[PDB]
Amino acid sequence: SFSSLYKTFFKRNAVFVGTIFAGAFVFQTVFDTAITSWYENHNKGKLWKDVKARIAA
Amino acid sequence: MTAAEHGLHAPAYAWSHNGPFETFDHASIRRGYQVYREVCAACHSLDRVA
Amino acid sequence: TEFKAGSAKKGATLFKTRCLQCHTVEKGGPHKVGPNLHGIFGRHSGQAEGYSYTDANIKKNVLWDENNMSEYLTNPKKYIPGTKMAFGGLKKEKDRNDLITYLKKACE
Amino acid sequence: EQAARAANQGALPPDLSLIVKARHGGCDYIFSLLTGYPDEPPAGVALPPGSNYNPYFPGGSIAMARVLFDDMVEYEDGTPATTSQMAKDVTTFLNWCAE
Amino acid sequence: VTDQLEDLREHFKNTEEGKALVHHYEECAERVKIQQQQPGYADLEHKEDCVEEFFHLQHYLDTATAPRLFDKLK
Ligand code: HEM
Ligand code: HEM
Ligand SMILES: OC[C@H]1O[C@@](CO)(O[C@H]2O[C@H](CO)[C@@H](O)[C@H](O)[C@H]2O)[C@@H](O)[C@@H]1O
Repeated sequence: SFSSLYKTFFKRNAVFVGTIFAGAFVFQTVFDTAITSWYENHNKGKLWKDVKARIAA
Repeated sequence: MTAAEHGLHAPAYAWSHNGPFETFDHASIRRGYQVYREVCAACHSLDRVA
Repeated sequence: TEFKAGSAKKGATLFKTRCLQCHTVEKGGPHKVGPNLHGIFGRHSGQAEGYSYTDANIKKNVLWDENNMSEYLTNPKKYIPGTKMAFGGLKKEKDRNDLITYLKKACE
Repeated sequence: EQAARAANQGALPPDLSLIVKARHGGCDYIFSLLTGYPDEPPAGVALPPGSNYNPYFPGGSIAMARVLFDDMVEYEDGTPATTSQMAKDVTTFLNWCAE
Repeated sequence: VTDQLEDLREHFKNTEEGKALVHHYEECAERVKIQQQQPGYADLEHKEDCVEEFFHLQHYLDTATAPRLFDKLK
């Protein structure tokens, strides 16, 4: 949160509701994908997907 | 309460699903079903599992 | 002719830990989860008086001998499908041979 | 229930769908129970006819006998079916059944 | 391949602490074996057992085998 960086996008105004709501939509998507990828990778080998693959014979 | 009455304390094994970030080991679940079917099922029901 | 005589001592331990929970061997012994096994050899399946067998066991009508006993103990429900007997099975032939050896002696 | 008890000398084997959450100790208790049957009870302990000794069970006298023995099951994936391996696997399956 | 828990338990029964504990249980067992041979044992109401000694032994074994067992399993 650098003053100059904030000012380039919002010019001394607080973030408006419309932008907050719009930003919440994007966050929801990116965050979920990020968490899911981290979680599945952390448990690699234990998941059904990994076990189903192992059963190739 | 005597030790016998209470029962021996069960020690802590390192289950791979222990811990906030850990899922179950699904290969172990699969194998466990086989043990249930071939051994436990003769006397034990699993009524709430569809 | 697959059955080979083994150690009756080792067979007694197998009976204690694997069969005693549901069976008794002494003459005139009481029935439990399974019927008393005294006089089982040379007799047909499902004939011990006082015990309620399944139709699957009775209809099997197996004249019990050392060899079919060996095949039965390997996997009970495969030999007599529809039987109440809940047993894990003795995969090793040495275990069967020893267990049967003890059983033969127990009802002589 | 009548048939159940008749097949277990009067005792009723509980449904296992929630056993892991229905016992203090959870997976540890279930596992320790299945692998905790000694060959003989401690000296001076009179075991009620039909009972089995297991230190992890309150009172030490349990109507269930040891049921897991080495290699009694042939694992599809090749895993050696030892008593502890089977106990570990079935307990994990039961934890999933409960949760 | 023998049972991994059995192996670990056998190993720890052999440590110094494991041997002292088995000794204490075995000593109690012998003492109880003698009491039973005595006349009128069935009528005492204060019969000694070795559950406590067995528990001390098992607790020690569990403390050592519990954190090690799963590394040996699949
Ligand atoms: C590996 C397969 C099995 C599992 C996982 C299992 C698990 C359990 C558990 C967790 C209990 C509850 C003990 C408690 O109240 O704390 C129990 C009780 C019991 N089980 Fe099993 N069991 C298995 C196989 C069997 C078999 C094959 C039989 C029948 C031959 C059997 C008969 C019983 C009985 C009679 C009880 C009641 C014990 C009592 O309340 O005194 N179980 N079992
Ligand atoms: C290796 C150990 C065992 C041996 C040698 C053994 C042997 C036998 C034999 C030869 C029979 C046939 C009886 C007849 O036709 O008269 C039988 C029946 C039976 N056994 Fe076992 N048994 C063993 C363990 C068990 C166990 C652990 C249980 C209880 C959980 C059990 C439950 C029964 C029952 C319920 C029957 C009646 C079968 C039916 O009516 O369908 N047995 N057993
Ligand atoms: O009801 C089981 C029946 O088995 C016996 C056989 O001696 O008990 C032995 O085997 C059990 C199976 O694990 C043990 O729990 C028990 O401690 C051991 O003595 C009978 O005593 C018992 O009634």
